[PDB]
Amino acid sequence: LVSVINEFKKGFQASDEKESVKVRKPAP
Amino acid sequence: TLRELRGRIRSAGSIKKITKAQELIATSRIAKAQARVEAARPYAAEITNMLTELAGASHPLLVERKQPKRAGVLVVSSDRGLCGAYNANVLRRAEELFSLLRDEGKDPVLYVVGRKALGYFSFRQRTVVESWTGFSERPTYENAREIADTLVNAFMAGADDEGDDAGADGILGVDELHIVFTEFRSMLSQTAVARRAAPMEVEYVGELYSFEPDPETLFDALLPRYIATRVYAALLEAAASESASRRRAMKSATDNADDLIKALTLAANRERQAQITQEISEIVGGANAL
Amino acid sequence: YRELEAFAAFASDLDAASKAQLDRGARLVELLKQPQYSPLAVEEQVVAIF
Amino acid sequence: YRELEAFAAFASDLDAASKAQLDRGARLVELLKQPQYSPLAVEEQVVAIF
Amino acid sequence: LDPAIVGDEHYRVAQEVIRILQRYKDLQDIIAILGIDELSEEDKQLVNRARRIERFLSQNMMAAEQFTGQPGSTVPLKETIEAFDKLTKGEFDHLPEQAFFLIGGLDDLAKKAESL
Amino acid sequence: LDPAIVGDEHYRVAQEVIRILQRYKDLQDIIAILGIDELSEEDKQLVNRARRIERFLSQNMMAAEQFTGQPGSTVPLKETIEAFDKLTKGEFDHLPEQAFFLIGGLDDLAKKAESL
Amino acid sequence: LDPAIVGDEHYRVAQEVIRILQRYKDLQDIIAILGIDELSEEDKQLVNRARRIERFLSQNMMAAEQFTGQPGSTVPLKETIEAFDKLTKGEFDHLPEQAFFLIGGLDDLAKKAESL
Repeated sequence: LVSVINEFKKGFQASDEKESVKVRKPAP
Repeated sequence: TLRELRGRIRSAGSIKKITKAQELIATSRIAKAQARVEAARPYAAEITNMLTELAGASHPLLVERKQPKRAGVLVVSSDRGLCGAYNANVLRRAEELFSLLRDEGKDPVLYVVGRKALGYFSFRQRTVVESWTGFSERPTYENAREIADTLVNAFMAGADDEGDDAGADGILGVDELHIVFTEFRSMLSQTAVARRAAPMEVEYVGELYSFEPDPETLFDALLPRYIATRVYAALLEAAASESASRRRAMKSATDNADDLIKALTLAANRERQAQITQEISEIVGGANAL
Repeated sequence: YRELEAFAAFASDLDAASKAQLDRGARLVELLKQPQYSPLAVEEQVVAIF
Repeated sequence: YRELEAFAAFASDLDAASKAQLDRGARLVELLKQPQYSPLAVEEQVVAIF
Repeated sequence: LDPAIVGDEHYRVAQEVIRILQRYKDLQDIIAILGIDELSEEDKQLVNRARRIERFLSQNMMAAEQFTGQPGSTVPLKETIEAFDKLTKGEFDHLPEQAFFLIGGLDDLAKKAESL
Repeated sequence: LDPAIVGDEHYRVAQEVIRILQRYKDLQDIIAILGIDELSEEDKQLVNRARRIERFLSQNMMAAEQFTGQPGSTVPLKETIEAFDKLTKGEFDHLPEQAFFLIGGLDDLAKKAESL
Repeated sequence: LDPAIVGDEHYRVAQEVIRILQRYKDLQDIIAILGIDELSEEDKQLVNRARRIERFLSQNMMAAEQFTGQPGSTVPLKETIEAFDKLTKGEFDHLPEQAFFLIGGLDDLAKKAESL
């Protein structure tokens, strides 16, 4: 029985906001 | 049978007592946590002021990338339960960030804090690269320090790594960093807020302290601790908001349990009266049938 | 003590007065129990309660 | 298994032995399904049980 | 109601629907006492689609013109079977609940979807 | 039962075990819904100890051996009191509860525990 | 109790008294253990006024006079409702509680305040 089970088990397939820094320098 | 009614009544009494105890502990917790966050505020103010002073006159992190391809995201969630919609809101915000990124077409790199968000991501088959855990509503500078270190190390490995090309930086480079967290501004309500950290811009406004002529080293030593302070503040805000939400939810639970107890009591009373009438009718009929 | 028995889980966070009341109630409720076939004299009872 | 499944609900973590017991119970419950008007011989019954 | 008479198409759909309804009725107590947050993700989605199915099961009447003043409708069986199969598979997740209320055919449901 | 008639260790063991079982019952009444994490360390310790206690309290029987397929046994009184004292102490916390089912004595406990 | 019978003012003042008492009961329930220092100023003003109100409900009875020797009093309704209306907006809270602990009327209140 266990031999047959092992034989069959291999032959069966399986179905399965944002952040900004602050700088005091006037804008270029 | 009325035995089930009695069991339900006693169970409901027990749960309502537990709920009131929990909500009282929760309001005490929010009282003691507001003090901690307001005491943490001045150091953050000092750090911001000194950083702005340093940036006044005089760093790959401050230079944008030519062609971004990926974007990193952080999620924060409560380690415990009994918090109404607290995780739901931040997960909604994360989902709409994902939608915006799909519109832009840049793939996300996920980072998670807290067990609930990790569990949610597990069932939806979304890969997680790093999962910090161990928060217990009371944070400390150590967790923020290590998280910031890991994130800044990861992002610095994205410059020579132009996305697909595993250059000198190494694979898994990231072009943009973003943060999702719950913001607490008033006890009445709180709102989830997204943000970004790695990209930056210089804001110009109209207008002695000095040091050695190396300001780049100062910036490179101040930015990581800036990020650490930012995530520390985010953690404090998250803890406060979680505690407030827990208080509200627990109060709602008690107010939902009490009337259920009342209805069960009414049903038990009517059942008892019906039973009494039934047996008295049966016995009087048997007696006068003779 | 009867009313404040639910807070045993979080006894660390409670106030000092609450902790003192809880401890006094515990000691009192421990004091009352007695073994059977052992009547007590009134002087002994008064001294014990005091 | 039926008594333990209720306790296992809303459990954060479980031992490997416990989850193995749940898996075995689930398999055993699944195996016992049977449609109407499908008599089965004793030999196939014992083979399936084994 | 059996595969011999009705057929194999109706049976599985009906069994799945009744299973979903039974699970929802089992969970309703914990839903009432605390809410929907305590449940797992799969149970949450099961509850959501159970609510959708329950709301959709109502149909606009024929003799209610005295009261509602909205003409009724009649539906062929195959349309119902396909609609319920799709509902069980869960292809109407993003739609609001209010649409599944006295609509009859699924075409009217699709039309009412954009009405909101 | 009386400390004067039977003895003091027997009485103290019985009192301890019955108190533990009562505490487990009114703790389970709430933990069945609120979850395990809602309690402190002492409560979880008591719950685990009580679970082991009710598991170990069963035994195999003479006249029912045909259903089990394995003959039963009997145990001395001193062994029972010593084993239950040890259980109340909290030493067997390292073993799974499945070893305590349908057991007799303590050597059988050791054999079954080593069998897993 | 109906404004159609006892007039508008009586029903009004009763309404404010009842609402104040309920609010104070809620506050007392929620601040019994946490601590008074955790509250705001409005809650403290409300609790002070509620304490004044509940103290003022005491009276002087001749049952007490049988022992103390201070004769009881009978208070006409008009000045009673006037006093309650005034106290609902009054500054009496700055007086000590022992003044309001028990009293026979407005003049008795004034004399008790003068004596302290």
